[PDB]
Amino acid sequence: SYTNSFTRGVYYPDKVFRSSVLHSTQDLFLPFFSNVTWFHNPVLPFNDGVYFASTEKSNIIRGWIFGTTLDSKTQSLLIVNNATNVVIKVCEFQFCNDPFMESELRVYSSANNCTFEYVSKNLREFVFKNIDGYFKIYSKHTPVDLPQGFSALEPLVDLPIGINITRFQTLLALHRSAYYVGYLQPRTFLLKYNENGTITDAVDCALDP
Amino acid sequence: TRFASVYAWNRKRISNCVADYSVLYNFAPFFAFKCYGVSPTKLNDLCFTNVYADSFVIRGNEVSQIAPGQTGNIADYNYKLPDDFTGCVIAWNSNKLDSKVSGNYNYLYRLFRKSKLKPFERDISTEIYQAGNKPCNGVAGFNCYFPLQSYGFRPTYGVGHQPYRVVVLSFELLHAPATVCGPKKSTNLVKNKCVNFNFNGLTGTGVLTESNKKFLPFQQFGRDIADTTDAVRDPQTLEILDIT
Ligand SMILES: *[C@@H]1O[C@H](CO)[C@@H](O[C@@H]2O[C@H](CO)[C@@H](O)[C@H](O)[C@H]2NC(C)=O)[C@H](O)[C@H]1NC(C)=O
Ligand SMILES: *[C@@H]1O[C@H](CO)[C@@H](O)[C@H](O)[C@H]1NC(C)=O
Ligand SMILES: *[C@@H]1O[C@H](CO)[C@@H](O)[C@H](O)[C@H]1NC(C)=O
Ligand SMILES: *[C@@H]1O[C@H](CO)[C@@H](O)[C@H](O)[C@H]1NC(C)=O
Ligand SMILES: *[C@@H]1O[C@H](CO)[C@@H](O)[C@H](O)[C@H]1NC(C)=O
Ligand SMILES: *[C@@H]1O[C@H](CO)[C@@H](O)[C@H](O)[C@H]1NC(C)=O
Repeated sequence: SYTNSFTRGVYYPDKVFRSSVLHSTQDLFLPFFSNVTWFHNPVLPFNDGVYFASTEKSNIIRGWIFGTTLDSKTQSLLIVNNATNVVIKVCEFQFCNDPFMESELRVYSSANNCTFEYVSKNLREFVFKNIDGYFKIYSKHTPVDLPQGFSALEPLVDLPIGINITRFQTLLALHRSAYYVGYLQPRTFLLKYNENGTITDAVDCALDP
Repeated sequence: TRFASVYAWNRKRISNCVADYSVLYNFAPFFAFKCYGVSPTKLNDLCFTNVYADSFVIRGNEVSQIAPGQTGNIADYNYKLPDDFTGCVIAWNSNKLDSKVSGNYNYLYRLFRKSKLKPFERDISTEIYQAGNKPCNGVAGFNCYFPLQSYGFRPTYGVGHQPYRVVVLSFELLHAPATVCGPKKSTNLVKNKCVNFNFNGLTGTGVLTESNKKFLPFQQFGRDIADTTDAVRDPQTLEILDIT
């Protein structure tokens, strides 16, 4: 199925505080009132950034996997979360074509040449982009098919990898005992800044007259 | 506290970090110190993907063989450097550490091998070298030798037969955009005086004053309408300061 965003996928273009100032930017955004896929899972494209929301009081969405081939012979990223905490990782892998007591992890079968490690209802939005060897991740967690409202996404991470990306997937926790995908294009927006410095409203300057 | 033997040398790979060569170069002493691809002075303005650090203990008069385009028992069977080397070799003496009266028989080296080693290749096998035309099937004797000898280090040796600790750094530039590179600075922050300031990149001039605004806890500096920097956050203490 397909659904309509209303005003979703706005992130702070960078640091630098700011207050009441209808500031104008050119960047990669998710256009207002867009055609976002619906999923109730397969290899998708990337091609220029990604918006990604989800919802569930339990935690079925357990991270993503990125890259060009999602296997060996070329490098890829892997972002996971067991019931413990997040595990970013960058090796050459061998990924199950369908990768996913409380025993788990049939995700990959190889972890060679690792060049980066790290270890440690609800609506959870994420914006993923990849520029100049940096893989930026913005995110926001707002709690209650999407709804309708405005909520700007704050930067989370920055990874100086160098990795090429052309494809990505998702990871789910099976049964043994809903998510969307937008894409980003170069748009021009007008952001309204509060007096505390938060983005409260926006205007997409390429919709109607 | 314990270095490796030549025939089985160690190799530590350094990840993306800040590289402080001024701890080893300032150390003062340090034996042989020869740079090849880069100059010894400006390791603090160039930077590479990953640097490797190989460690072993050789004899004194074998340090001349850790160099591109050399031959010998060490540069053929134990540790080879390619002729296009781009790191640097450093070595110092360790007689008071790796030498024992009566003999320190814990440092081995290979001296019999079928063919020369390839650059940066490691061989730790212990099969019996066969010098003649007869098989010996895994037992030494006539024309079959055990390939690993050993230094009997003693403190009453001459320079050239005493133990030297060698560390070889080798740099790597494959394709990565931002990697392990050099470091930066600090300085005390003054206030209420026209000053020339440099906030982790923000270069400017003006009077600095205690603020009463509140950034969000990821914002570094603030801007005005007409886009001029008018507030900063001090990286160390994390307080907002106005710039007039
Ligand atoms: C950078 O390092 C300095 C010290 O080198 C840190 O200063 C400390 O700040 C805390 C405040 O939380 C004080 O309790 C300590 O006494 C300070 N140490 C010294 C030596 O003055 C500073 O916090 C560091 N930067 C950041 C962002 O944490
Ligand atoms: C999204 O695009 C598909 C492509 O065929 C179309 O069928 C669908 O009606 C579109 N959805 C909206 C909300 O425009
Ligand atoms: C969670 O997954 C990571 C992935 O490697 C693993 O290192 C960690 O040990 C896991 N948690 C527990 C409790 O084992
Ligand atoms: C990556 O792994 C393969 C197989 O394990 C190996 O041949 C190759 O040398 C590794 N890459 C590097 C840079 O060592
Ligand atoms: C990513 O793929 C393209 C393919 O057109 C290639 O030219 C480029 O070099 C790759 N990126 C890097 C950093 O090598
Ligand atoms: C944040 O903004 C609200 C309304 O704009 C204001 O009342 C408040 O003082 C500001 N600062 C906070 C909540 O720290």
